[PDB]
Amino acid sequence: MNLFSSLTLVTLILLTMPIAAINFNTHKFTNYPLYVKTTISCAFITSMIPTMMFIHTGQEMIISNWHWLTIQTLKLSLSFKMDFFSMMFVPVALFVTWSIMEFSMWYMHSDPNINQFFKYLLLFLITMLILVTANNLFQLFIGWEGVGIMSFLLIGWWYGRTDANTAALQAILYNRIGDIGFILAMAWFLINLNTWDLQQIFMLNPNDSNLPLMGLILAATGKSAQFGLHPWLPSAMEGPTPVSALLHSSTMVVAGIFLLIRFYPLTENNKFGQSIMLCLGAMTTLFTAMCALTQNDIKKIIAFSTSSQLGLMMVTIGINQPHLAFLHICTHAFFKAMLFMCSGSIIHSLNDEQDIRKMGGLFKAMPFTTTALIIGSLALTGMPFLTGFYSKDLIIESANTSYTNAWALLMTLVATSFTAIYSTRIIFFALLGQPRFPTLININENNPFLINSIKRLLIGSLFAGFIISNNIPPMTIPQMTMPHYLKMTALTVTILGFILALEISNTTHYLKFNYPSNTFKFSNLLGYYPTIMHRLTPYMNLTMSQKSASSLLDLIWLETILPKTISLAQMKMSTTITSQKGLIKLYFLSFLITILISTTLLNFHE
Amino acid sequence: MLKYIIPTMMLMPLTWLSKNSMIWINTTLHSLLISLTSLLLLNQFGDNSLNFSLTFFSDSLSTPLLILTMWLLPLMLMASQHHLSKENLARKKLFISMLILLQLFLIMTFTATELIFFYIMFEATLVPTLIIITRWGNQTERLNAGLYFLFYTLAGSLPLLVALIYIQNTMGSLNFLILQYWVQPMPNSWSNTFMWLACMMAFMVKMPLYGLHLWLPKAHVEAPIAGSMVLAAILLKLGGYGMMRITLLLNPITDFMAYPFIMLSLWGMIMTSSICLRQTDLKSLIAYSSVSHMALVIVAILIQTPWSYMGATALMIAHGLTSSMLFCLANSNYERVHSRTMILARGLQTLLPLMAAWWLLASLTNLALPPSINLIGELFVVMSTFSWSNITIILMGLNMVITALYSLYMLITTQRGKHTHHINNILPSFTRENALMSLHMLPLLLLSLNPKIILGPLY
Amino acid sequence: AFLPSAAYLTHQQKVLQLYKRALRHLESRCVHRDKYRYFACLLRARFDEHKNEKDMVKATQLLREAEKEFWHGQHPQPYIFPESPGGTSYERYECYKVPEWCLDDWHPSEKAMYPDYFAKREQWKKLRRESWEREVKQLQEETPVGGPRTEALPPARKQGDLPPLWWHIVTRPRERP
Amino acid sequence: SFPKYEPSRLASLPTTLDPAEYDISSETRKAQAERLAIRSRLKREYQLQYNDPSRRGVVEDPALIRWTCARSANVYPNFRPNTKTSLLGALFGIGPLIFWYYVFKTDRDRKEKLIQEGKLDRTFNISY
Amino acid sequence: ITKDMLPGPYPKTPEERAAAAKKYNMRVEDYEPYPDDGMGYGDYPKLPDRSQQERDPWYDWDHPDLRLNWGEPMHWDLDMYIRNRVDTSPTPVNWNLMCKHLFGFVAFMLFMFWVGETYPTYQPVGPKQYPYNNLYLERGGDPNKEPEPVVHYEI
Amino acid sequence: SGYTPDEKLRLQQLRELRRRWLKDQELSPREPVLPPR
Ligand SMILES: CCCCCCCCCCCCCCCCCC(=O)OC[C@H](COP(=O)([O-])OC[C@H](O)COP(=O)([O-])OC[C@H](COC(=O)CCCCCCCCCCCCCCCCC)OC(=O)CCCCCCCCCCCCCCCCC)OC(=O)CCCCCCCCCCCCCCCCC
Ligand SMILES: CCCCCCCCCCCCCCCCCC(=O)OC[C@H](COP(=O)([O-])OCC[N+](C)(C)C)OC(=O)CCCCCCCCCCCCCCCCC
Ligand SMILES: CCCCCCCCCCCCCCCCCC(=O)OC[C@H](COP(=O)([O-])OCC[N+](C)(C)C)OC(=O)CCCCCCCCCCCCCCCCC
Ligand SMILES: CCCCCCCCCCCCCCCCCC(=O)OC[C@H](COP(=O)(O)OCCN)OC(=O)CCCCCCCCCCCCCCCCC
Repeated sequence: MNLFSSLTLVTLILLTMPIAAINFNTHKFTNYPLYVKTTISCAFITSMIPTMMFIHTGQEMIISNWHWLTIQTLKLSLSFKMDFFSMMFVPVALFVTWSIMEFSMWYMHSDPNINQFFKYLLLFLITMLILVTANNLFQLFIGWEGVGIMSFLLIGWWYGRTDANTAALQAILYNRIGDIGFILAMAWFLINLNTWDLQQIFMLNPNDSNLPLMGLILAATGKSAQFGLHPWLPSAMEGPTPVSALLHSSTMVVAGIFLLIRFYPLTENNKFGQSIMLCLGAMTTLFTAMCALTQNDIKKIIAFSTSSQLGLMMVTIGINQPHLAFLHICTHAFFKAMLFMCSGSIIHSLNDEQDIRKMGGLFKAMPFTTTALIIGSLALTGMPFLTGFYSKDLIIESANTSYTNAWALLMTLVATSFTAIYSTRIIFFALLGQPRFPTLININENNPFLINSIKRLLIGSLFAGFIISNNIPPMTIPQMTMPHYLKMTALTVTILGFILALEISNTTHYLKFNYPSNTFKFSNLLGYYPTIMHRLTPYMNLTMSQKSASSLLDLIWLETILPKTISLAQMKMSTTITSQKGLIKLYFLSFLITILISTTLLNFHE
Repeated sequence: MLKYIIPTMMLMPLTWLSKNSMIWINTTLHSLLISLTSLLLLNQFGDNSLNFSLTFFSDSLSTPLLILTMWLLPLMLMASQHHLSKENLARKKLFISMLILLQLFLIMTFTATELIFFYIMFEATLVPTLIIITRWGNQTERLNAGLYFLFYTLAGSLPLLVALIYIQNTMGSLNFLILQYWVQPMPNSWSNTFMWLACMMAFMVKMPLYGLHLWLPKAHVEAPIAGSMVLAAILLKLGGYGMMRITLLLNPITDFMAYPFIMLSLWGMIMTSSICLRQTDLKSLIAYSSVSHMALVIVAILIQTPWSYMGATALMIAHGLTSSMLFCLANSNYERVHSRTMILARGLQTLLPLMAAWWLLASLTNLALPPSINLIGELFVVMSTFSWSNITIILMGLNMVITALYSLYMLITTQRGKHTHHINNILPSFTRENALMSLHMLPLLLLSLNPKIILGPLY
Repeated sequence: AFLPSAAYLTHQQKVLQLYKRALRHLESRCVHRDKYRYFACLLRARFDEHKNEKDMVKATQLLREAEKEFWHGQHPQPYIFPESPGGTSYERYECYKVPEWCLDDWHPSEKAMYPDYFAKREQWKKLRRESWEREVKQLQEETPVGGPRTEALPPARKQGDLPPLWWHIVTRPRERP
Repeated sequence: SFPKYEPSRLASLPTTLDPAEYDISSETRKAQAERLAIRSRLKREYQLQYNDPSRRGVVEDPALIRWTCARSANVYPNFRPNTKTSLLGALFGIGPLIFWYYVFKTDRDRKEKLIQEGKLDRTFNISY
Repeated sequence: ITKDMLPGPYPKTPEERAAAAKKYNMRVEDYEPYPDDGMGYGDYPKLPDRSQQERDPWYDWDHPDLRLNWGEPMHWDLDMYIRNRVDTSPTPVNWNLMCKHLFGFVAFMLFMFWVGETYPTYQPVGPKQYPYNNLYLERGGDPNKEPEPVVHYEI
Repeated sequence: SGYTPDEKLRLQQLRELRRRWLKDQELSPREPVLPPR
């Protein structure tokens, strides 16, 4: 007990110490990014011990160490839930963040505000581990809004750029729309169960949990870029490459998925919520992987890749397999962070070029980036016995062999083929073929920061699926008996995707020119949704906000009814009183009329 | 409460007998000492309110408003000493006297044991505010704004006088402590309907209610910075304080008299946030944000659950600090570009990085970032309005989305993008300005550590 | 249409802008360099066919339906250069383009850190404030009545005189500060 | 032939497809020359003040002050209460208030009827 | 700034229209005000309702972030048509065709999720069987009551 | 056609002044002159 809780809190306090260091500074640092990278490496080391002694026994505890507030029956405490989810996500996120920061010491080197960048990146890590370790909804909301605000600050990093500010405000918009449902869930649990703690939620175990689970699905739609609230994540590639690699691939965008996995004892008892999650996840993994097929910016292709994998995670939550979904989070982190790091290595080596149509021939000019990008693409598509296999193969073999929405399953398999298609699109245009970049070759991947940072996630992408799948305990009963066309579904559909896209990419060398079909313009313009809605909804909101609200109500009508009409009425009565002609005859004639009215008409003499 | 009234009156000879270069430093120092002394009011008990005399008492509602009021005076002196630097010495002492006198009225407004003393002090707070706006306001519209500020409040409050003297003749007393035990139910009649309106409409104007808020984006804009600070931080909260006192007497008629005003405020928090999305004046954007935040406090008082009162008093204190800091940031740019147009000075993070950090933190507290007491008050009001009706979560969430939108739109517009080329008098941030920003923000962040002293009488 | 020097676009300029847009969008459609080179020679032939056209009405009509051709056959996400508007690195470094007058507001302890730079800056500021009145009276004697017709600026004519309105063109920030 | 581009309010017509761009007539040449002359005179008037060594302040734009005074301070003197403004002030002013009033009144009457019948499950509700 | 440089009421005579067109620094023939329906525009020009994104990004603007010049009459909704906000630029696909394809795709996907919900897939198995009367005490059953015996047999 | 002779002369003079400015933007070998730590 004493070792587990101590190293648990020492991990988080160790991560907060460089924030005190960057705030209590006078000098220019002796390499503060090296200090934060060393701190996160040592925090990974510190977090490995409670993980090992969870793998030994299954040891879990709650650390409710600080009573913060008591609202008459709601004792709010700083409470840390050290369960399977925290024990398997904290070292994965620390290992990935350690590799992202050693990548960042190379990528963000010429930036004169590199200390602010590492401060912001560590603040994201602190808020994310506040999110994933929280035991009540208030502290989880703190980590939730914290990763939202650090998402803002890291998307709009180059704040002179209009598109960065626009994409950051977009991300805040979609995440606050998800926060509507998050606060709906908090309100429901407080009113109907008198708690925000997960323990009383799980022990009271409500049956009419349709509405709070709808709120949690809305929160995960906002946070994990599901359909309807998806377009902030491809816009979120406007920030720097380590921002994308850490936050918007592996660590931040799995938080809504982590929220719905965190409420697995309530989603396991609600078939309506499982069907909603299944249809939403299949919709997302179809639509975003369909958008990724005809994109040209490499970071957009990998952002639609990670939103397709988030749709797949929402699918496997929807089939009552939450631990497979969390395994796929911890699996997806390694190779998707490494895919963004390889793409950023290409971007730096080709002088800030992010377009795959100006690449090629990097199979030999960038051999290590090529090796790791091929390995990450194979782990993304579900090559056998890499890290992506031990999650994605089980997700497909469990979504097939279950009482399932059949259209959701069929769109899941079409998405599985599309993953292979856009992965070999990345490999074809970025690596293979002939060079299309400009003529001054400054290709160089010879920094040990870059080599080591890709190397550790490369060892992760080779072995982490095997290691984690053999170290996690059984939490469900795995379906291991199925017919052979149904066992071989994912591999056959992935090979058909590779063959189909080999045909597609080899028909790009032919001397034919074809006008683009409507399916090409649909898939290339993001399914028209960031074009239609981002023009139409701000139009109807801001025209209303000016014309109705600012002008017509609160400069015209609410000013007209009470103050202006009363002022004009008292003005007019003032002019009727004092428009006398100064004639004594008329004043005494009015006095006579007064006395006549008082006698005859008002009976004041009676 | 006399140990706070007497030093505030002794600030008058302290500001009139000071040396001509010492009249800011002495008033700042001794008002900081009064603000240090204000913490003795935290002697609160779970059963009894801290009842001083026949005239003064302080429960856990009036105590945070008192500490915020006594804390606001040195910060108003710091904010207002740069643009009144070239002023006459006598007019400078008159400005400081109006600030000290407004604090003197407020600290015995919140502690008024008897309600007509509350009314006299409550309407006494108009006169120094009116003199500050119409005398040391900058543009032409300050006279019209003083007219609107005076004649909405008195139009609302002169029925309140007749209502309170009626309660004095009926119950025999307007002592709030006696009326905690002699309160009778107020049944349904037209007489009691207009009783409810006469007791509530003055405070609805002071909050302000949506539809009656038209005094506010002219009084808060056309005031100087000390006027804007006190109007945003204390003088809107006089209305919520009076509501939380006077709704003791208005039961059970409030349970159906509240519906039109709950509709007005639940729709006004949407409409005024939408107005904030399309403001060209930065100071007016902060004014309509204040209307949008006080709409929730109106809903929380009118639904009168304990969670709603706790969230309303937390949101009143949090909004006082946040809106005062937003007006001070707006003044820090107005003292450089000499225009309140928000689109004029752009890209200011490239020029003033630490001042842009203060902009970031005040915009984060404006959007209710947890665990700030902004989010605590916001969240408790949302809990209580959800328990009121489950469909109010749509309006509360849509308000939170638009609130985040105009907060970060304000931040991006003033601080981000390419800087304005033809503006070259952007000085570095003075130590006075950064100290003002930190003395707003650091108590607002430290109150997240121990938030129980701002959750009212029924924490 | 919209130019600082001219009031309009000529027909020849519209044809050249169409030809450049068509080659760029074709290069977006025709990613590989040999295939783009083939179809770009075909497009050069399609522009060289109606090249020696002396009927301005016929050339205007061919230009208009060629714009309809280009609009029907444009790439939806064309290749944009990174520092080109729309590109992924456009206006990225504008947050590092601090203007020159911000050096005037430095404390003297950090002006003492760069003595030769500020000592060499004072002669630039001196040169500008002696050039200013001469370049103002240069502009007012050359500009006709009713104000200038175009946004073109005249160069310096004497020796020793600097070109008029030169300061915020010369002392603009770099592209990679 | 080719599908004609149909312009919308939020997707305008391109310059390359607009039929009025290709005008060579002398009235369009004089209009564009006069617009270039106005823009050039305003450009000169700006950048004479902008390049001044003696100026240290704000080159004030009267167009910006004119825009803000149109947006706020001149709206009500240019207002006439007529059919269009009164119907838009009644529809957009008291319409949503009446709407949310009947919505929340219906919902709360339903909730109170279920509570006083013991039908609304209120077992663990003690925070309110 | 002074009185005759501020906006005024709606122009009715052509010399008032010419004075207003001189005031807003633009041609008399290009000056159109908003129509006098009393909404409160005065003499302010109705500019052609374009976003600032459509402005020439290569032209040397006086405000390069805004793509706007000094002295140029601003649009009424200039705060709305900034490049951080509503874009009106010409789209490669028509607006109505975009709306039809997006609405048809979303409606078809929702209709097919409803069909697949109505016709779900499954596996040719029975229900999962559990000991101890379908786990009566494990599922929170009270021990004072006795459940009906749920007996499962070998096959 | 290309530039006018006035435009080429102005670009030449602005180019010379710009290159003088950018050459003056270099550091000295003694700069930054630091205070003693
Ligand atoms: C009673 C004892 C209490 C002791 C502990 C105190 C607790 C916190 C108090 C307040 C802390 C913030 C104040 C400093 C920041 C503001 C000024 C600033 O910009 O400085 C930068 C400057 C260093 O930057 P620089 O590069 O030199 O210049 C600035 C740059 O130009 C440009 O700047 P920049 O943009 O690069 O950097 C700004 C950066 C920008 O980053 C952000 O804005 C991101 C922040 C939001 C997202 C992440 C946080 C989300 C919430 C989670 C954390 C809270 C809960 C955690 C618990 C677990 C979960 C329940 O912000 C920060 O780094 C702030 C770090 C701390 C964040 C706290 C939350 C602020 C967010 C808004 C409110 C949120 C809710 C309230 C939370 C209250 C918690 C107590 O800092 C300093 O020099 C420090 C000066 C001294 C600060 C003292 C603070 C305490 C004073 C209290 C006095 C009385 C009590 C005695 C105790 C004293 C202890 C020291
Ligand atoms: C580098 C500085 C560190 C300290 C170095 C010097 C000391 C050396 C080491 C010895 C440690 C100090 C002695 C022991 C510590 C004190 C023990 C003790 O009983 O303390 C009393 C208590 C313990 O709790 P408690 O339950 O006894 O008291 C709470 C108080 N009442 C009951 C009145 C409500 O307080 C602390 O320990 C304070 C530390 C808090 C740590 C967490 C801070 C969170 C910051 C964010 C706030 C907002 C969160 C909001 C959301 C929360 C979730 C809903
Ligand atoms: C912000 C501007 C608007 C402010 C609005 C303020 C509230 C609106 C309603 C105010 C009504 C007047 C005060 C009522 C005090 C009630 C005291 C009392 O005992 O009531 C019960 C008494 C009952 O009579 P009684 O007390 O003699 O009898 C004993 C009680 N019974 C009947 C049971 C035996 O009510 C009245 O006598 C009349 C109350 C209504 C008075 C209507 C006249 C005023 C109309 C509205 C004017 C609003 C402001 C207009 C101007 C705005 C600026 C230009
Ligand atoms: C289980 C349920 C699942 C349900 C899923 C679906 C639910 C939601 C349905 C869609 C609603 C949200 C989407 C519409 C608004 C999108 C706004 C946005 O993203 O704006 C971005 C836009 C710029 O974007 P872009 O065009 O990409 O920029 C490229 C470079 N110029 O930026 C701008 O133009 C700036 C805009 C600033 C002002 C924003 C005004 C609009 C605010 C909308 C509020 C919506 C509130 C919804 C409340 C719901 C309550 C239940």
